[PDB]
Amino acid sequence: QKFHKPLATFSFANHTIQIRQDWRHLGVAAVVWDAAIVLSTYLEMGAVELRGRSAVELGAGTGLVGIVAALLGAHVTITDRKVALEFLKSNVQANLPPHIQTKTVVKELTWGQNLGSFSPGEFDLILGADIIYLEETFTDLLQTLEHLCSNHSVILLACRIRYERDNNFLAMLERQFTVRKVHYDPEKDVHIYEAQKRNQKE
Ligand SMILES: Nc1ncnc2c1ncn2[C@@H]1O[C@H](CSCC[C@H](N)C(=O)O)[C@@H](O)[C@H]1O
Repeated sequence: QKFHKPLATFSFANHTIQIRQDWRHLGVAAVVWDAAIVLSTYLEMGAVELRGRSAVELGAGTGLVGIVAALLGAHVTITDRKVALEFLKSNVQANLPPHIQTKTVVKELTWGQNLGSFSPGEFDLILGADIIYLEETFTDLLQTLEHLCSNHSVILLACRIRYERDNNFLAMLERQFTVRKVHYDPEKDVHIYEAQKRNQKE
């Protein structure tokens, strides 16, 4: 029902964020999911180092998490697939001051595709809010995390565990990475997992 609203408004990092929404004509990438609100709240509370830190957001959708992380001092590469790009670029540009904008990159990253255009030790922080849902690209997503996550890098995945497939991806993630519960929101039923490369000796 919140999805039907043409505009979703939030207060994060001493700023009013006005997200344009389009559930009807664009769908999933054009609405703010609860996991993006929960992850953005967690980033604000202080357990994560953000100031001057290199960050990438995967499947940003509207871009809330990436916007909040940028406003909190990170150098964020806010990404999604080609079809979501235009709408993502519009919410980012209209919600960031120009001094934050120069430290922000809005570009495409389709999971497991053109991974070579990204440096394996480029990002210290990897973000994803409610991006676990499409079984057909689970391998694509794991190959992206494995390509981007250096030994120092931390992954923060905010999830709504809906079906068996969700636990399956988390088991796939656990094979190569340490996966630890760092936050749980009962009313929104969202868990934030932190992931790190397990065998750092390679
Ligand atoms: N193969 C793929 N490559 C990149 N992004 C993908 C993808 N498959 C799905 N996504 C993206 O994953 C997102 C799930 S919607 C979640 C949007 C946002 N983080 C929020 O929580 O509000 C969508 O934006 C969708 O475009």
